[PDB]
Amino acid sequence: DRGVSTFSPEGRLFQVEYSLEAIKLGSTAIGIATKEGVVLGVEKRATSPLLESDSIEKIVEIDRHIGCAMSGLTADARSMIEHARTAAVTHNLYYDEDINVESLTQSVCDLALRFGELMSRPFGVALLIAGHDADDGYQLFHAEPSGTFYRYNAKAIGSGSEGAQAELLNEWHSSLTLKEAELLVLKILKQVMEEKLDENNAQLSCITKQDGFKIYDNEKTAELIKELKEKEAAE
Amino acid sequence: GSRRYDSRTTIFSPEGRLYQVEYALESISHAGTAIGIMASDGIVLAAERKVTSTLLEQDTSTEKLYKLNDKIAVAVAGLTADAEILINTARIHAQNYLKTYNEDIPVEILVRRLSDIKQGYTQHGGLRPFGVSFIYAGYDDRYGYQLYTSNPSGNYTGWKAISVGANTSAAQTLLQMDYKDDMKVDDAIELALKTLSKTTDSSALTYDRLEFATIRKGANDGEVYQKIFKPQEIKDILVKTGIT
Amino acid sequence: MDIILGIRVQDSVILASSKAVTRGISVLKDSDDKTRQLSPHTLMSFAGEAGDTVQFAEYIQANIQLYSIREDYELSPQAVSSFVRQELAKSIRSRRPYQVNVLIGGYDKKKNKPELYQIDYLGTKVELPYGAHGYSGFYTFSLLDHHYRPDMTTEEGLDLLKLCVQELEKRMPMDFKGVIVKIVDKDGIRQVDDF
Amino acid sequence: GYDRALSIFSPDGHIFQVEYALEAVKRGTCAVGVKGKNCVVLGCERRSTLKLQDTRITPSKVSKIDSHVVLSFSGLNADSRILIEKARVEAQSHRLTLEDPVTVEYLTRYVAGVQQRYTQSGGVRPFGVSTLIAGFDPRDDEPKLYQTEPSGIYSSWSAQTIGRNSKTVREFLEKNYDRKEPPATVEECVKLTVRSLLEVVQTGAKNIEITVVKPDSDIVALSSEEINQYVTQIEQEKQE
Amino acid sequence: MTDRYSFSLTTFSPSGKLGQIDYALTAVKQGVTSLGIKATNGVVIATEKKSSSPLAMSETLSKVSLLTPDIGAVYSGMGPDYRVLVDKSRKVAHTSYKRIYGEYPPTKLLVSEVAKIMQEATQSGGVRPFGVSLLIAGHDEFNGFSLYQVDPSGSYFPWKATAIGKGSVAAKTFLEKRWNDELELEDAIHIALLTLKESVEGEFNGDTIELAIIGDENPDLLGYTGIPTDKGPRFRKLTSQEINDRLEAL
Amino acid sequence: TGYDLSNSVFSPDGRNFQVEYAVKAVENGTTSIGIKCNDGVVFAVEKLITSKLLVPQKNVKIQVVDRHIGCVYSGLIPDGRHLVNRGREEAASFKKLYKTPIPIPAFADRLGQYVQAHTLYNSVRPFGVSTIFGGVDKNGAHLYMLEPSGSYWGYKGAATGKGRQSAKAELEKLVDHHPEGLSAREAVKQAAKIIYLAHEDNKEKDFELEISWCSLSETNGLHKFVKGDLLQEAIDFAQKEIN
Amino acid sequence: TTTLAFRFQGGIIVAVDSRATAGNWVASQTVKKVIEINPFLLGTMAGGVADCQFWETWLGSQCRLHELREKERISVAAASKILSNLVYQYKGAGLSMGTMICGYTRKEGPTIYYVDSDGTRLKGDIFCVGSGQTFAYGVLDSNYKWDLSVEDALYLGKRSILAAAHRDAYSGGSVNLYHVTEDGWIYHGNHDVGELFWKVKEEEGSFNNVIG
Amino acid sequence: NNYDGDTVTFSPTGRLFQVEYALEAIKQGSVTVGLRSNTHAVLVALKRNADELSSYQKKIIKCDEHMGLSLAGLAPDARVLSNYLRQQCNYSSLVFNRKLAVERAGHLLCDKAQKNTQSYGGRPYGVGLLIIGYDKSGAHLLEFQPSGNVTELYGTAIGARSQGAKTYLERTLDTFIKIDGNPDELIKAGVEAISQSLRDESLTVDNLSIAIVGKDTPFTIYDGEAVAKYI
Ligand SMILES: *[C@@](C)(CO)[C@](*)(O)[C@H](CC(C)C)NC(=O)[C@H](Cc1ccccc1)NC(=O)[C@H](CC(C)C)NC(=O)[C@H](CCc1ccccc1)NC(=O)CN1CCOCC1
Repeated sequence: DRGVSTFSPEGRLFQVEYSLEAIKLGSTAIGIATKEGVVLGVEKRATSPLLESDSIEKIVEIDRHIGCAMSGLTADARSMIEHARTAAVTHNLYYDEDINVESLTQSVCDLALRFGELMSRPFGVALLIAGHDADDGYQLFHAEPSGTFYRYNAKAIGSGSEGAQAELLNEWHSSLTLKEAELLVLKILKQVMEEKLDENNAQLSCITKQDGFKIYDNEKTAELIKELKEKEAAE
Repeated sequence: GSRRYDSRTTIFSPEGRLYQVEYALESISHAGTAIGIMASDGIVLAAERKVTSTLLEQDTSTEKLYKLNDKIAVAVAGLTADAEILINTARIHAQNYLKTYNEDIPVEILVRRLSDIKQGYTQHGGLRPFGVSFIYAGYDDRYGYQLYTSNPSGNYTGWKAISVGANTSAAQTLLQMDYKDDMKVDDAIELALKTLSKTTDSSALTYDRLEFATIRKGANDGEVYQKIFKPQEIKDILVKTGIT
Repeated sequence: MDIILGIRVQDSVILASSKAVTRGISVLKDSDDKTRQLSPHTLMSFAGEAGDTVQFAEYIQANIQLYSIREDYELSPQAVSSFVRQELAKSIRSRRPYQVNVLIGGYDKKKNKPELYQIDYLGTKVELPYGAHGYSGFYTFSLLDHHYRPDMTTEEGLDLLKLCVQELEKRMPMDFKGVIVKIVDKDGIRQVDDF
Repeated sequence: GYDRALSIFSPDGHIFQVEYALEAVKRGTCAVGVKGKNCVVLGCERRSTLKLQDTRITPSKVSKIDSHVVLSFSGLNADSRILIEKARVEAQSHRLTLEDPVTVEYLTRYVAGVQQRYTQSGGVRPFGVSTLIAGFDPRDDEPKLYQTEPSGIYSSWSAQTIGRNSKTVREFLEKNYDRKEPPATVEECVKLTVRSLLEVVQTGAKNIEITVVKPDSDIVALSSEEINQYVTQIEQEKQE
Repeated sequence: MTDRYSFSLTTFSPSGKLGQIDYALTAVKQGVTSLGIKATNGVVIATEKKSSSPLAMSETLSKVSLLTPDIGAVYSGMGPDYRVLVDKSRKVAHTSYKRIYGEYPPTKLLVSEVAKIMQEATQSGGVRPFGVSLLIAGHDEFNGFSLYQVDPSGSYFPWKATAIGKGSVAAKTFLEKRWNDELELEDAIHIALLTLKESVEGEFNGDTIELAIIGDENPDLLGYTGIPTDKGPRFRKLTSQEINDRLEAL
Repeated sequence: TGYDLSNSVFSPDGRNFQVEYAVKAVENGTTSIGIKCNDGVVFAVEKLITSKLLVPQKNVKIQVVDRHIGCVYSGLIPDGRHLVNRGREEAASFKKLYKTPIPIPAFADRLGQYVQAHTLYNSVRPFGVSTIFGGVDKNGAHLYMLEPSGSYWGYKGAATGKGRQSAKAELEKLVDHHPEGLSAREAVKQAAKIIYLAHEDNKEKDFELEISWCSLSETNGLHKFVKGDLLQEAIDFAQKEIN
Repeated sequence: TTTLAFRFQGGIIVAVDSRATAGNWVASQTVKKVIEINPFLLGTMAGGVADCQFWETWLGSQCRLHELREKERISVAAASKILSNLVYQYKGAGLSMGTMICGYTRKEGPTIYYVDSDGTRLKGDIFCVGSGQTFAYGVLDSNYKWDLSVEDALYLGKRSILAAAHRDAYSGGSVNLYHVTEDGWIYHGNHDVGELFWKVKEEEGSFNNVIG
Repeated sequence: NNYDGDTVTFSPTGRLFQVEYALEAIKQGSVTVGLRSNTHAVLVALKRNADELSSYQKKIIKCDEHMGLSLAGLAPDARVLSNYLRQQCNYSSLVFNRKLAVERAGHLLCDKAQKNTQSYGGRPYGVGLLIIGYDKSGAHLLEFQPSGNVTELYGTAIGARSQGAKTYLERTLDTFIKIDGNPDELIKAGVEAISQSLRDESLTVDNLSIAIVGKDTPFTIYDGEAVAKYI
């Protein structure tokens, strides 16, 4: 065989590159940032109809001012979320304040490359981390198993990512309202999903300065789906 | 580094099997047959020694049947050295329980712990598994007389009658044929010997190639006795059933 | 903590334990239950150092409950008492020992007999027809030596117990705020509400 | 200490050791879980190539984790004991610190977390086991049924099956189970569970085990004759 | 740095063989012949002294070794592996028995400890099995005289008489014809010398042969007097002269 | 085969191919020399000027150990630095326990044993440097050369790198023509000449000279660098000889 | 310190003083001895300031982590036991704490737990903790009924701290009041003993031992 | 081929392929330039994005008031190495009340990278670094390679198409070395230098990244509208 922390002749780490392929097989997750807030949405993708879809938990709270969505080998994300929640609460204990979104993301990404022959392999899951703070305002971050993180105005990850990203390139502008961003996530999710989009197989969430991080109900999302269909038929 | 020479003893095959456990079972199938039969008033343990030499000391010998405590014994099939490592651990475990609770260890609890040790060697550590299968014969005041088996996988099951080692397929068919629930010990003694006599790879079954033991309540009033048979006692019981 | 008593009669074991919890010059509580059910037919009362008592009792409770689930079987009172003794015997040579004295009352369902064990913080175990920890014994033992018989009923045992509490309330220096009484028999564990 | 990374990614983005652990689950005996209006039922297959067995002492397929939660499985039997032991210890630890028994979701999350840890730790292989975990939360009457698998993912199910020929019995349950109206009674819930196993088993003699769990720590295992009556009734209605 | 070999070097093959143990037994087959015979009042163990060079002093190299005053050992196979096993065997007799019970262990239990050490080299990380088979003779009060063989796997068997190494097949057959249950110790020494002449090719005298017995107690070899219960070692190594005396009436 | 894939494995010849492969990395490096003299030792080294952008005199390659030992090396520069860091720890623990500064032969074996230790396991790589080193102690002057295998000897003169053969030939002539001995100041001059003559084997990029010395009379038994007037005087002597 | 909390018909009243001392030196008159753990949980502080302040703050962080992990507010029982298990680990090391964990949840209702540095943990309806606990008990016990109104209960809590503030040399400064209901805790102001004593003396006619 | 499985293995010609493969990761990275005069030392860096919706990856990192670096290659490795430098600079200040020499900073980075090339299990660092600083011996510029080699220079560049800027600085050597007491002119020369490595893309306001340190100037970084002056 071969070492776990080996470089390829092109100068890339084999295991990190292979973990990126696992993330491409994962279910779609989309995030959009506005001046009124940040929206996070995901495809649930139940493997069978007998599975109770509401138990599928791919959107997660880290703190009141920071939320998180995931895609790939979702079981690997549990220890990442556990670390994030501890990091956020620990900083509040040491400094009597909220922790910056960027500083939280950096703390999670420090775990990434702690593998070799530390854990036995990289994480096989990517994360969209959304939040707000007083200094840099509303923010969206894409955290990879390479240990790298980029800030984004909008970003998609998972199987329908390259198609959804191209659509986000055209649709995003700096004046988007929160409502406009909610509909836009639903629209793009409906496009890249296999099965027909409804309130049971897709889930929305958002983070605002005033109310903090909130996962939407199935009743609330269902109305936004109905509002979306009506507007597309209106021209 | 040393990665080059690692056999990876604790991995799955593409079919979802454990290579080393399967190969350890293949090893055990060439070992001398051992039979355990459970009657209403006792338990029999019978085992065949591996191709004997005439200059072997037979009376002061122990290969197949071992005593774990006063109420529990085991029959061995596989590598003897590996078995003794496990037997000493089981003996210690029994004494820990007695020290802690002031009661003799229940049979299943002893069996489970020994089987859990075997399981560990198949999931972590990178070491080869123990090439040993046990038949456990014992008594306690909860379930009475009990027969169990364990194998390198660390999986264990309970039985009325069972064989391990060589020719188990043929031996299990014969036991399934003649066994019934209201059976006595003396009948079970006869069944055990008759089954070995028909499944053996030797020309004829003799006293010097056997190990035998019973666990009866044949002591005086409500107590269990372990009898490990002497050579002359095996010679007599073989004549008494008309095999020689 | 202070007063814990135990009496074994024909068909049951009766435990009586004081209700007071006192710190400094203040009685902080007068309804404290100084006991834990270890299994359906086994009960343990306790007394000693603050904090240690409950921590130890609950630790034993958790271990016996774990055993019950694992084996789907109830350990005998003798077996439980031996486990508890060993834990205290380990403790006495630790960096910081458990300063807790206990009584274990149980009904053995296999033998159909009640059993009472007295164990101190050193790990000193004895089976007894009647037992006590602390200063209580200096009054109750002589009293029970006189009035106790081995063939007594549960009702007779409760009257015998009333006689002990009355004596303690007369001659003990501290106000221990009465006792909670519990009975252990073939049908399990129950509490006497009016004592 | 033995350090080797046994669970690793491949070029196509798969972890073969985790996927091969799923094959071990596929080899295991079938296990099914169905939840009704006021109960959950766990059914389990037992292979009949083993006669001369002693059923008194042989390890049962369904295990109590606490007085209100049960766990069944499919896959390597020895591996399952390790998960069951860890779960039982955590159950008692939760009661000790939180002064309340575990929820079914919490217990599942713990067992699933253990399985995940064995997929990215050095010197260990994944568990060759998938589990069905069922019960009722403390002071609650809503039935709970969860599933776990070697990778570590877990989820809730109205009804679910695992093990060999599980795709056949899942097919049966998908058309026979109505979300709008689940099995109203205990009898209806057991019958549907037995029916689903009869699609795969062979004979309805000493091959099927049934365990019923009701609210407030009310768990009981059915005997041979009790199960056989369900088998006799179903076959007579079939001939039509 | 550090021992990265934490995994087993002996594993099961598809056919069920343990390769390294088989290969270790092959090394024992190549080794020089050694034997052991049990009499009514004693035990004898013998082997050829294969010299590496005539300039080498074969007296300095001892193939027959004292383990306790009443237990001795000989081998066939790899010499260096044997030497370190003798060191470990001598030590374990003290640490796991004499320092606990105040007396030397019985033969069967000392053998059981040596067998354990050899079994661990079959399963532990980063080691090969021992390339030797041992013959261990000994006496103790409650079992009397006894002879044991120990193989690379860690298995051990009790024998009336046996041989191991180069010409063990022929030597075992020779011992079957001559062995009975009424043999005196001197008769067993005579048969030991006859059996060994068949496997030896070159010179056959007291200088090329190494032989030791487990017999009566030797007060003269004790080194002190005054304690009645201490009567001396039962292990004795026969001298070069003592062997030649028995080769004349052969 | 496959005997060359792992360190500490003997080939059927009895050779350790991984060490021989490390020697190839030394042969690829720049030239460095050592000259033993009347009452001390001199060290010199070739520094290739890759670009105009290199700061002259500010990429120092010769290293001091303690206050009386000098070390130069050819091959993988980082590996050499690791060896010197160990050397400095070895010398420090000697002086701590025994008071006196570490003797040169004592120091030589400390490095030797450490390098040799990296040929004993497959979990480490051999060193990719040959090290010329020495100094003055109670018994006088000593010059040593140490190789990837762990082998070292004493030397009258020593050389290693890409131009080792040219430097060896020139060193042999000095030993023959000066049987009674060579002075410290002369040995500095000669060291310059030999580096310049050895530069003919690396003449694409022009180079920078760097010398150091230890002498009982000239430097009072301590290790110093040659700079300024004495350095330029040695450069001019070398320039006159090539033409 | 003097701190108290009692259970009654309309929930829980919690009252504390605000003095800090180093021997006979009055170090502060304005110390906060109640800690707001969440909208439904309160913690009281007696003993060492650093010990109480540090660990009860640590407790709040552990409670926040519970509701993030379990998607549910922590019980008063579980919250109090985290603290009691923590201090038990330090038993003998010299921590000095007398605390009360007070709050409401659905499953428990209004609940009070006493927790101290030698590991004692007690559920109860009434507790007074601190150097002036006995002075508070004297007034509180003699006037307590379950059927007290919210208005009367608030006053009794206030009046009991005032009693201890007056007689205990190591208690004083001001009174801080809290009321805990099914909807959460409500703050009922800071009350300086400088003004409150005379106001109570005049209106109530009590404190006749003092020169008017 | 057969000798590139790990860092502990030499090739038949004496090469360490895993170290060479790490060197390759630097070549793929975005360009970054370094140069100095006698009074000041400057870093210029071209930042890279994922797409138009993403941010630009930050290339420059501060180590102390008087020292910092720019990166090219694996960014997480630069974070580990810079953190080590931050600790070493800090150890010098707390224990000796001494600002760490830039030359010693290099020696410490070399020795840390080397240990990862001689042991089994580990891997080389996959990043190159340009370290600038002002200490007691004036301004300094260092180039770090993960092979362990550290070099002090007047000017240099690393990353993709870094040969263009390296050639320019080789021509401009005599000019920019004498830019003393004039920060803006030394930056202008650095901006003109990095421009020789551009293809199809030009320097924009959220693309460029500059950093400076000197005699009466602490290590500071300029981004955004603060670099509009130099376009
Ligand atoms: C009532 C008021 C009396 O107990 C309350 O119980 C309050 C509790 C509230 C404020 C939480 N308790 C105190 O005010 C408490 C009493 C006390 C003192 C010392 C040990 C235990 C309990 N006071 C303190 O904790 C004071 C706080 C103020 C700010 C000074 N702190 C000290 O006395 C400190 C630290 C004590 C200490 C604890 C453990 C290890 C070491 C030290 N000590 C000093 O500041 C030293 N001293 C002050 C006088 O000037 C010389 C230096």
